Amino acid sequence: TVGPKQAITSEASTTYIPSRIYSESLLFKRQEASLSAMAFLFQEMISQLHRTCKTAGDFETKLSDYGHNIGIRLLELLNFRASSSNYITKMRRRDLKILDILQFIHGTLWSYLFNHVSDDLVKSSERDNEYMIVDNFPTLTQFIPGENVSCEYFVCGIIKGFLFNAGFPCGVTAHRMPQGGHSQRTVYLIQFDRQVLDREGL
Amino acid sequence: PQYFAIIGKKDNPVYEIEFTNAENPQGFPQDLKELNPFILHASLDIVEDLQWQINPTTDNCYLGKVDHFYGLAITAYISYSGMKFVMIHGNSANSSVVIDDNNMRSFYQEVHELYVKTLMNPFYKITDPIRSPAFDSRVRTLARKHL
Amino acid sequence: RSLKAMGEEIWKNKTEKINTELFTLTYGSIVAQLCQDYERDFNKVNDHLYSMGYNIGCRLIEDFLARTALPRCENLVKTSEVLSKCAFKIFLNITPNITNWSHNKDTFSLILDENPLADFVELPMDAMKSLWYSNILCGVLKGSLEMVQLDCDVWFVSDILRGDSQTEIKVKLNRILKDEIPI
Amino acid sequence: GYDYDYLFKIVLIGDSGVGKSNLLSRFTTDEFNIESKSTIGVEFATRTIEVENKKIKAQIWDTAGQERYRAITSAYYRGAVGALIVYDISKSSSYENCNHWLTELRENADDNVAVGLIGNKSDLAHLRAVPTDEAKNFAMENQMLFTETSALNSDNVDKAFRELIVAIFQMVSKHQVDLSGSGTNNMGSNGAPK
Amino acid sequence: MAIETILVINKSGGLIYQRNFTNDEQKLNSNEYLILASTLHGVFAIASQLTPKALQNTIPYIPYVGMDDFFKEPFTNWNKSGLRQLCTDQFTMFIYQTLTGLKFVAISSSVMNLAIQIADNFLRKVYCLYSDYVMKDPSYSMEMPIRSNLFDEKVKKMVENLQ
Amino acid sequence: IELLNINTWLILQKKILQLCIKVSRKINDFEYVAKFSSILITKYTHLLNQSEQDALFKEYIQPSITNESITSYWDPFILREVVINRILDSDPTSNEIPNPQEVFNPFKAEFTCRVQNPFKFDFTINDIQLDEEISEFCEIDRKAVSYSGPYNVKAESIRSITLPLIIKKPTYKKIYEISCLKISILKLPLQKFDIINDSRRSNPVEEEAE
Repeated sequence: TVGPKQAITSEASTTYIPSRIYSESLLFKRQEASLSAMAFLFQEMISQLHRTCKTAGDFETKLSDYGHNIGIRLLELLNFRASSSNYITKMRRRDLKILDILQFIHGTLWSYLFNHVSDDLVKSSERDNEYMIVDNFPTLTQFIPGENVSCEYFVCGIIKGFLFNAGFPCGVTAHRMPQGGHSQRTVYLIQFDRQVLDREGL
Repeated sequence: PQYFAIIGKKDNPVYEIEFTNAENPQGFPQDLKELNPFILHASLDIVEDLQWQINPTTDNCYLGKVDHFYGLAITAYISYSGMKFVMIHGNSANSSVVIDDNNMRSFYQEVHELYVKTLMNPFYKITDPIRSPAFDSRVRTLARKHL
Repeated sequence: RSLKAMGEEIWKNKTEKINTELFTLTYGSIVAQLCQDYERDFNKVNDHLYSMGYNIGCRLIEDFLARTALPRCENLVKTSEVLSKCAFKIFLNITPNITNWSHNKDTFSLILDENPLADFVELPMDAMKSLWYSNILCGVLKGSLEMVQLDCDVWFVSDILRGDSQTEIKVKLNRILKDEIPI
Repeated sequence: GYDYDYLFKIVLIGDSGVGKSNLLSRFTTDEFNIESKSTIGVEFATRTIEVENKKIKAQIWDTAGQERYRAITSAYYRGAVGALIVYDISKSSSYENCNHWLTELRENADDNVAVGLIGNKSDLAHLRAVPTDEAKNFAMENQMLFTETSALNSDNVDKAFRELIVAIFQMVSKHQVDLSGSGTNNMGSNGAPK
Repeated sequence: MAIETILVINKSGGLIYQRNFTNDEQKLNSNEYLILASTLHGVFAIASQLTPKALQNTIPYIPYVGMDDFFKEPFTNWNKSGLRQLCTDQFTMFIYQTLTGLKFVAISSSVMNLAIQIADNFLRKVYCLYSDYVMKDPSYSMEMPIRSNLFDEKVKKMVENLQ
Repeated sequence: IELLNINTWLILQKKILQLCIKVSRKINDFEYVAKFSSILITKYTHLLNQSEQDALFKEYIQPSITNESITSYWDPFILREVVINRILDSDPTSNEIPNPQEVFNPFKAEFTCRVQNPFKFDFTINDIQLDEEISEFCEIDRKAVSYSGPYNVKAESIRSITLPLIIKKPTYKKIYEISCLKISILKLPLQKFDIINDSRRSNPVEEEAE
């Protein structure tokens, strides 16, 4: 009963100091876990989404929604704790060019979820509006056997909801290019839409 | 009087407040009913126009007095997801946000910390208002102590 | 030497390491969608988190028994010693202690100090009576201990997400059933 | 190679001399290289059918009763998912303990099994020790598939196996969706910038 | 010591995995392996029940098999009244029961007590790859043959690192 | 009304088309004051008070009521369910109508009504007072209709509609389904005011002449 959408509550300033009900904290406090306890919950994502899905494509694009609802949380956290609350800072750049947020995702999102920075970030040289991001080892899909890459898409929805809430409407698609002795190399191609494309030209 | 609002992605509001001095207790006399949301929704657009400008009309988070209309200035803050913290200031004479410009930058950062703290609840979707009794005390103690 | 000091050697080297904030976020996404597609029927999502968690523990007991090579536990106080110092210390990073056995050592309780699955959660008001958020552990500890043929039954009783005093889990074990022919 | 998808184990249980082994040889692959029965007890036979575009491999373990192996048989029903109590209509004392076999097999087999009941040697129909309608009724309030086998015609027993593997299939039919693997793009010359 | 064939049988008789390593011959048709695996489960049951006037400590070590490794410390076994090792002229068969009931069978083409010590420190290192690469597999249901293709060339590297 | 996507924020959408109602009043256009009074039904859920400008908006409704057809009953969410419970006459006459192989796998309403009377119940969605209805009856069906219609409905409540008193003729027993009836809410008889969340069927057959 604070913001109803029926009205704007009109309340006078400089009232009393009220009681304190719930107080949280926001710094990182780098607390670890075991990769088995992650991979068990990832296979319990997939062991229900195999059950309540009829074809492949809607399984793809509702495994992606779980990653969407981690990406739109994580975008507001990572810049805000990288620019550093009551230890008052000077805030971050709020990046607004497509190869200034790709450097941020490439060097900080993958260094946040995973221990290492992702290795390469490859422009599609022979055309425009495709932007590859690769690694050498997807450490969440690494217990899936076979070759079909539907089980990839929980990480790629983390990418897509990172950009869709950043003002950059895109669409990701993952593929597998087994280059060299890295048999699981697993490119994602970020593929921005047409209606964004004029705006960074002007 | 002061009007403060958090405007969402589709321009749908998620927090909506006014707070004002006790000299004029019924604040914003015949503007709060009929101009005060219109000037907010009308002057979202220059804040939206300023989100893709590198230099204004090397921080790009705080924005100054972006509009001045009948002697009411508004101030803005474009967060990382794009929720914009626009706030209308009203007075008797020509109000100055320049006396609080060093101050209330740490009012926008200290409400953006509260928005990040209420984003992390996984039950909280986007495009629904903040029905939080904790949020009101957490914003009005900040409004009382730091104006 | 013992079970208190043995598990942090396993925690020290050769345990592949991930954060816990991604673990909280990817649990929270599951339970938010399970709320939204069951139309807030909160005694159904406790059933569904139970049936999800029961199929974790049958896969998890082989990973725990391959990572450390325990014998079978001789009494139910030392099952609780394993579940204190070497179950949640290896897989999670938490040591929830034991209080309040029964009048004959039939039940016990498990005070869980900090939860690595609810770091941010403030659950809604219609879920404030009919939902237990970290029910997934009560699918796991029913599951894995059933594969050791300790037919226990495990519920929540109170938790801090409701706004109550403390998170504790009451275990009541009935029979040892039967086990593979060699012992 | 091997290339089947699931593998079920199905016990054949009954009294001795009710005719289970001669029933087993006629309808399924048999005498491959199995050493024999009684040397270790409980001979194993295999049958390969397909259901719902999945390949099913079924192993049939005809339990042997000699009193000496009674302790051994208990351990052999561990993990047993499909079951078949066989009784003969000529003799009558097998039906007195057919219920006992059902009780012992509801114990320590799985969480849930699918037990069939089959009347061997209906070639001696005139010598009917027990009426078929009573055994049909006793199958009806015990959720059991019920069959009458001539032992000279294999069509009935073969039909029973196909339907039993159907009912035990849907019981364990794990949901599957697709393994198509057709999504390919991105063949460039890599103007990378890290 | 040496291993020439991995056989992994279930907790309910019939097998879920076998891969002859460099056997270069197929003496048994694939179907026979099922009746062999059920025969080993049966004689593993029978070797419990006969035991003479006994009714009365299996502590291996770390020999660095496979070249960080999987474990460091002496441990215990879990089966006492049960079959453990067959010994013949051409081969020698080891077997290893887990606590949950999942027996691992290793046929060995190197013949003639220390072979137990080097054997079970390999048969626990195949158990760790089982629990790491087959348990975390949502396409793998329980009670089904091991149709994963990552489990083959995760164990092939360790056995050619042995021999 | 094109600048806001009306056919988001809500308070301004209410305030702009309240201004549109007042300008179309001062112009005395009728078809737009009917149209915007009818397109306020997307927003009576939130944003309104309990019968202050619901009644001061009913004084804009009722001029469009007393004109020709310019409103035609905005909301098709009226009757939660209809129950055709035959009352108890007598239990003297219910008057009804009429191993070799063979493997067995355990694993693998309509009424015939008589001379009695049904029930109806419904609700109004919003706190405009004293909404009135007359003459509800069936659609393309047989004689099985009601007679008398003196009813109003209150502010918010889910109200009974007593005394429907059905009279039917006997047919053949061809099984058809009804869903809803032709209900006139203080004006002309509008169409099939269907039921929420499901069609929420009913299944009659013939009257028994036996």
